[PDB]
Amino acid sequence: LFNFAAYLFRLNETRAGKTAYIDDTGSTTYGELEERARRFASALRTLGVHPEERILLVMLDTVALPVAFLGALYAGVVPVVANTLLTPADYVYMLTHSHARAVIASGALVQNVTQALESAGCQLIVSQPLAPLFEELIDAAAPAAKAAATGCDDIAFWLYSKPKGTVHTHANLYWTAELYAKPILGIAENDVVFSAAKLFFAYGLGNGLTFPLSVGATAILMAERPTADAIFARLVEHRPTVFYGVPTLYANMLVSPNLPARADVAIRICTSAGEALPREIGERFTAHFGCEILDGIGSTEMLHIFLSNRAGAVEYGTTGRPVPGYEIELRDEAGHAVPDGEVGDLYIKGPSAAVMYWNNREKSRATFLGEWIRSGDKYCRLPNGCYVYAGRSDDMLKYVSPVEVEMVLVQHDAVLEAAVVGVDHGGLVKTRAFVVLKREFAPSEILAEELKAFVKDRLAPHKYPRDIVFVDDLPKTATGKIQRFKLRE
Repeated sequence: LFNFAAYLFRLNETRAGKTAYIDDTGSTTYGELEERARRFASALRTLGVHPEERILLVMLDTVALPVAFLGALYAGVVPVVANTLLTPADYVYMLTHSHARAVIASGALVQNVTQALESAGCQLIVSQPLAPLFEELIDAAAPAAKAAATGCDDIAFWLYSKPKGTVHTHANLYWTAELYAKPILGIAENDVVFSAAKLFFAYGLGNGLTFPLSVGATAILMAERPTADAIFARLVEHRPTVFYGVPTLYANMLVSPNLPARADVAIRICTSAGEALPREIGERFTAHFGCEILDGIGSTEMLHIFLSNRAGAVEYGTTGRPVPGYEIELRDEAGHAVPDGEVGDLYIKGPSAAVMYWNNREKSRATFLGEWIRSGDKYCRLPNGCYVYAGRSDDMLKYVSPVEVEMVLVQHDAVLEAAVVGVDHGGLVKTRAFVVLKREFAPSEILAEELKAFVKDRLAPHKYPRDIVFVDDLPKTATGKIQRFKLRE
């Protein structure tokens, strides 16, 4: 009745010859994407992996990953798409928790994944971007004749949110393309899209797979780490019309001596998620490039963006409005309504909500509240209806939004990026700002004092940071999120 891979294959039957993917080694057409995926569905059956059993993907951003993911979906096998920058012990946990029957690993990750497997019938398959080779297994297979007999509400894949196995359906993919990508982003057949966010991050999964494939667009994939220069290369070479980033990437792009000219690129719309986008970055980016960045929030639990700025109605500094098809509510600790201007807990209702966390009743019952998901984010609503992010519940200072303070700090000309956390020095919690300075500025007690004064002049007295620590970089997840817990510890 419904299989997301089979659905895409049918959608794109008329454009078999159009390039679907460009990556570091070449181009792959829609025809080839379907062929190689359906052959991989056969290879899985031949390897003994049944429908509903999980495979673990530890794969770089190459056409192999969408082949593996879509080939698994067509087989009814449940791919679990993993972060590629984790430790062997991290992978041990994912292998054991997922009960993965096979793990497909990029050549560069083979050592970590092999080590993980040795601490334990999971089979290793190796993708080149002695174990069986992914490409060889697919070559040896015939394309599977029919998709598994799945429906809209059948479990299709997991992403990790110990990490929590976040369980998604076939329909959840479809809803993200239908509610967010088409209406908000305006993604179209003739687009060429490029996500700096990797396919293992929910954000990147939609950006570089769900969305372009849903409309017959072309997607650019990149295996290497997303530095400003690596990003610039694909922006210029393949002239994508859509680029998807995160605030730390935009910040560092803007200060690069290598920043491409307006005429060197073709971007018509950009997105940003993960952390909130500072007003000045959006303004300066649009001044230089001519296109807007749409700041949006999504989550692994909601599979993509559910609250976003809209093209032509950008309110830089806010997360915009609910994406139509999604409802959001703010509640206080007691579950009562939140007056505008106050910070409350975000709850989300929409049709892309995950089913559960796998093998975890306590966290599932605390998060998946029937029609509503408890997000873990803190939000405020303005007079004009726009939502403003206060930070994660865990990062709140005590009553103070770390984000409100960070957004003020980065307005100072010396500051490239900032994180604001509460640090307990026995046994008093003090507000501390960690500041990355622009290259033209040197760290000093004078400058630290100037920055404190800068914030004190702009916010209520209980908000300004008590210490400023100058750092070369902030600690960040692979995904570009700031690890404020590290700064606290």
